[PDB]
Amino acid sequence: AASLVGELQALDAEYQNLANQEEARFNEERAQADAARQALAQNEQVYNELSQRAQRLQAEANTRFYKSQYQELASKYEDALKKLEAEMEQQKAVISDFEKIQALRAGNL
Repeated sequence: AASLVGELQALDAEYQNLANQEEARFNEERAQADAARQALAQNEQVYNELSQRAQRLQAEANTRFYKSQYQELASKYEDALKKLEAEMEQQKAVISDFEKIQALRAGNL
């Protein structure tokens, strides 16, 4: 009886602490998704600009005296655009994961 009462109060302390940690962790993940959204919007513009640049370099490389170097620079841009793309995919998964838990939470009530 007296033990049961202490058990209940302990379980309530556990409940409260768990709810607070779940909530703090959700807010932390929200802050990371918000940061991913901004970084991704900025990477998408860099990608577009750089992709166009790289495409022009490789195309026009023949009207250039420094042909070898224009072909080289275009190739280096392509490599870097592959990495940029990889980074954007990760940002997208961070955002996607957050939207998924956000939706699961909204369905709780």
